[PDB]
Amino acid sequence: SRHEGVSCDACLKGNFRGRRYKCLICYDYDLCASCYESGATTTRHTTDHPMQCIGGGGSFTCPYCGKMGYTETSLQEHVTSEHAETSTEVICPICAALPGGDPNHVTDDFAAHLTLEHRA
Amino acid sequence: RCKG
Ligand SMILES: [Zn+2]
Ligand SMILES: [Zn+2]
Ligand SMILES: [Zn+2]
Ligand SMILES: [Zn+2]
Repeated sequence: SRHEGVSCDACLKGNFRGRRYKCLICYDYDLCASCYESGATTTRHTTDHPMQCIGGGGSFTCPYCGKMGYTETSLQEHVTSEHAETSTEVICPICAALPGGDPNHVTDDFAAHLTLEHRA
Repeated sequence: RCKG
């Protein structure tokens, strides 16, 4: 999944995939996983600063039948199997349940959305 | 940076 609206303060990439590391000392300061693990610093940030990992987790509801308690992986297998060609519009639960994610990602091809925007 |  991509951290929509978030840009890395060291390499400047935005809407990046992977884990997001937020500094709890610097104002509005985030690093992508690569910059974090490599010890990148910019402006007033130091590697001693505590950081919060923001990311995955979660159980999700299938938008087509309402069954609950899927992981991201198990949701995709369930959808790509039992809801294969359904053209009914639904809102993505993964996008809505993740921080900064799109609260109303409407899609009429959920299986394809999962494969392209929620890669495992 | 978070813009939202
Ligand atoms: Zn970076
Ligand atoms: Zn910092
Ligand atoms: Zn279902
Ligand atoms: Zn989504």
